[PDB]
Amino acid sequence: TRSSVLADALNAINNAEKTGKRQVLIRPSSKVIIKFLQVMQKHGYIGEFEYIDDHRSGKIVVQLNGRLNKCGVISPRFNVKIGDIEKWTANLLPARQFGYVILTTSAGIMDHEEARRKHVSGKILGFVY
Amino acid sequence: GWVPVTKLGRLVKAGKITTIEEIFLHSLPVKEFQIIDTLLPGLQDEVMNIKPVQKQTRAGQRTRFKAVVVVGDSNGHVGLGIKTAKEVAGAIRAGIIIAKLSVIPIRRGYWGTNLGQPHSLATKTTGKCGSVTVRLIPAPRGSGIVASPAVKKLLQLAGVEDVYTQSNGKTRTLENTLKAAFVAIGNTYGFLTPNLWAEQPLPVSPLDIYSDEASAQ
Amino acid sequence: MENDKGQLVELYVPRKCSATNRIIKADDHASVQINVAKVDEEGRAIPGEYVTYALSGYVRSRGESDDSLNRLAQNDGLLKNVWSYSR
Amino acid sequence: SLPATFDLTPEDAQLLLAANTHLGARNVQVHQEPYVFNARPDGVHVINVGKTWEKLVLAARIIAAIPNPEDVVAISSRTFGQRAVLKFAAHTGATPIAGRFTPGSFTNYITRSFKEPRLVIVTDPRSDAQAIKEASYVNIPVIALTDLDSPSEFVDVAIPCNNRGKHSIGLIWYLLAREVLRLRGALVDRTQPWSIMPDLYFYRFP
Amino acid sequence: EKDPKRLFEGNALIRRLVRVGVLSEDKKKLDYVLALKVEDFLERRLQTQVYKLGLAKSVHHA
Amino acid sequence: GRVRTKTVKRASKALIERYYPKLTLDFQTNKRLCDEIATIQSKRLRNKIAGYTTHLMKRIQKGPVRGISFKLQEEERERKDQYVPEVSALDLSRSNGVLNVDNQTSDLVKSLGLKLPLSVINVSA
RNA sequence: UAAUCUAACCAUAAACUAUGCCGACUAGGGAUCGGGUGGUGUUUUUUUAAUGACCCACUCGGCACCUUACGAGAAAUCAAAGU
Repeated sequence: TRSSVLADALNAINNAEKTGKRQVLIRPSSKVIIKFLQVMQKHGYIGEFEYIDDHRSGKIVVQLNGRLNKCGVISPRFNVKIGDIEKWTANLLPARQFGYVILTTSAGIMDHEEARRKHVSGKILGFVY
Repeated sequence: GWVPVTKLGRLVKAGKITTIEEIFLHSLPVKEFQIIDTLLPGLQDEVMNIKPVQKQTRAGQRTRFKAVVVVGDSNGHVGLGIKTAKEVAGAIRAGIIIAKLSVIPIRRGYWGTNLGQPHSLATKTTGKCGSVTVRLIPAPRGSGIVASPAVKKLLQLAGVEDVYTQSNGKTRTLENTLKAAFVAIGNTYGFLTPNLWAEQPLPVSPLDIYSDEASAQ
Repeated sequence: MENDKGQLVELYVPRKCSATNRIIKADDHASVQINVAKVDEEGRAIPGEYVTYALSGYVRSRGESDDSLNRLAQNDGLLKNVWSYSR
Repeated sequence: SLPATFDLTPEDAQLLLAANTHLGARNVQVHQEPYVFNARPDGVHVINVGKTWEKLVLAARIIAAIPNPEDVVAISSRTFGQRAVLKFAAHTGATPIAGRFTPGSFTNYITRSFKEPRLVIVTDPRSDAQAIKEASYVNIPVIALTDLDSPSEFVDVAIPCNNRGKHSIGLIWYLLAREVLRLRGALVDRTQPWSIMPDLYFYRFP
Repeated sequence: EKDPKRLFEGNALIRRLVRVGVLSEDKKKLDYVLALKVEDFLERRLQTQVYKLGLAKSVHHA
Repeated sequence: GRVRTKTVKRASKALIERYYPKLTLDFQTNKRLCDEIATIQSKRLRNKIAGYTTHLMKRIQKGPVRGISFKLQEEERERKDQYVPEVSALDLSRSNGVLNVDNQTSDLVKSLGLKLPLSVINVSA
């Protein structure tokens, strides 16, 4: 039964952008859904979104541009050290100059360039390109 | 001589189109092999495999000859066709013409930093046909091409200097292998990278700027 | 794509679609491109001016083409009251 | 961006409701549901005529935006249309096609019937799809006369009609043929009615 | 870049290739060694540098 | 026991397409004609070729052709009154100057808000 | 939310097999079986309101069936054998 909420909150997106739609409807929301979304929004991959609430756990309605190829989740959230980001990043990402893998790290959820110049590390969460 | 009988052909016979990219921007269909020859005079072929093949008509075993011919530049344009025929030297020359007809570009990018020309692929790509998969991967300088010899010879004529391959599936029917490396190139223009994010306005076709010309009588 | 010095080094930049922002390659042989005619104050047509729409290969095959025309055209004032957002 | 002379004339719609062209078929498909005003208690659905005219001036704004007026092709294979296409293409200049379409006539340039148009106008794309399907290979936009049982694949700007009556198939060619000339400058004033009788475009057999 | 192992082990590898004369003096950048070739060492042997400098009439007289 | 081969059949309709005003429903005249406008090797082949063109040519005086025919270009352009009626079938004068419509379709015209002389009737089912 | 409910027979049915099974999402089409909400529509008649049957439209749940295929597959084929 329903085990991960984020894992099918990103399966609902690219399943309805392979068919070229413009908006999707997510259910339920989460504190870690929104911050995964807020890092695909300061880089341009999605548009804007709204949070319903209905007193249980809200839904979300997202607006998609044209620019996502794939966004995903990595399901045992393993434990990335600090010398081992660049082996995760040479395998998941299509080329060396774009795309991002994001991490839950002791100073917030962030992408993998942003974690380099703050000099932190944590557990993996997903990717986006 | 050459009579153009298709209305693209009159436009290029009169010399209203100087590069092949106007065929590619508005994605125009091409059906006369003389158009490419004046457009790309440096084109150049090799033959990959020639195999006799057999059909038991009337229990009379008539021989055909299948040929696999790749044509290609050494800048970014390739082509590939296959033709069976009754005689050997007809199957080669008929095999060239379909390969001249199917020419596609290739986006050639970098590995890492930005010094000088592009050598390797832009991203990673993959095409599958039949049961074979073939996947192409960017490489640093000095790498060269690591592939099988039948696939290394293809990528010379598209002019990629360094690339990394990895192929799955039954790779020992070469008509199907080359038809997978072909798909895995031609997708390179089609992956929307972030520098292609900006907006441009639509241009207008040559097939109605010069509309009075290239019209039948 | 451009080098250290600055010049563009592609072959040539390709055409984005206009309904779904995809990219239209050199073998998308159902990729329609359509012009309409501007109008004059007397009610005639200028012979040289256009408004241009580019539609991909696959918004047509599913059948979602004409609605994507009415959505696109009505933003440019060509029509009025034939398409509606809140369906 | 089209002035009040382009609005719907109350005299014009008096023809259409007289011509019984506002009665769709009894089974809508899922793509043409914007075009339905309301259902009748009998079982039929009423097309929105103010929509079917608003997407009528658009086609003429495409037909008038072509350089050579012989690059339009207009096709029918039903009996009810194949007079109306001829008098359309008569005094406009399109290359008409009536009766049978021969297969492989937009590809295969070794045929004698080979053509390379700029538009295609079809009537009934259910029983006509050979011209639809072949135009998909060679970048040819298309315009249809759609009913509510019409497979609207590959089809751009789509005039909603009634493809069952005999007046209603003919009349939409006539109003299209009236409008395309006004845009060219070949007429004089929008407000004057057309001198030709619209019954000319019909079909009759003894 | 600006990583102190790149700067100490880089500027020594560059410095050794010029000191024998394989890298060109204008190609002192680290990406330029990745396109070095195999005869750029073959042209520095004594068998080759004595024939070019005019002492033997052929490469087998060296 | 006698049907005509395609090389009679094909060339008989090529000759009818290039010299149609010159031809004639009598066989004995245009027997003397095909030697002028074409090259026939034998003599019996000429007699067969001109035999079926005249049999083809009297079809033209009853119906249309499977070649091209400028009666389409002119006499079917005389068919622009196949029957043009002097008063139209789409005339409201046949309906006493008032349009007879269903109930709720009158709300369609009231939706776009126009002033038409229409009447309304009752509907069953 | 996880210890493993006459008889016996001989195989004499190409004897169709890499389906915790639960969960999310992704195109159409009409028939039928249960439960519910609607309706100026019918008609047994109490009356063309209603009980009453019908009829129409929606709705949640069922075993099946016909289309196509963007997709998947070595192919036959498959609304999952897809993502």
